Amino acid sequence: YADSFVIRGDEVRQIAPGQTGKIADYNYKLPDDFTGCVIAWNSNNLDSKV
Amino acid sequence: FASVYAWNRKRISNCVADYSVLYNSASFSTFKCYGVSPTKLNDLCFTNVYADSFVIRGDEVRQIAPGQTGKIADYNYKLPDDFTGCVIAWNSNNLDSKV
Repeated sequence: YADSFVIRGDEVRQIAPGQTGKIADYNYKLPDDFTGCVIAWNSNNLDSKV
Repeated sequence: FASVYAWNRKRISNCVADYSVLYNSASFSTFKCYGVSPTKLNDLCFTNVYADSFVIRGDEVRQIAPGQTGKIADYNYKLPDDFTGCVIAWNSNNLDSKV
């Protein structure tokens, strides 16, 4: 399974098992026994507009 | 792009320049002209246009201004006090920075 989205800078910490915040408990929730991997990278050039 | 201590310089003449495509595309963070009104650039006729290109840190864009002091202005690139023209600066984090 591959899931994709876009978040803010500080929110990459919230994408982890046993996490609390706003996105973690309202938009995307990870099971505690999750197995797999998570990849994140910057896209300020492309996804940001003046 | 070239480094600041060897800033690249080009001269352009005998050309028909469309300055609209520069002004409309607002992706440039800093768009500051000094001697002229930026919106009027498509109405004046010139010769011997000079374009200097380089890459610098984010902090030092404020040092690219007439009558400025610091470390890069007085060692690498000094502007004349009576300079006339314009300065363009925009972000290049995607390709010019590596993990």
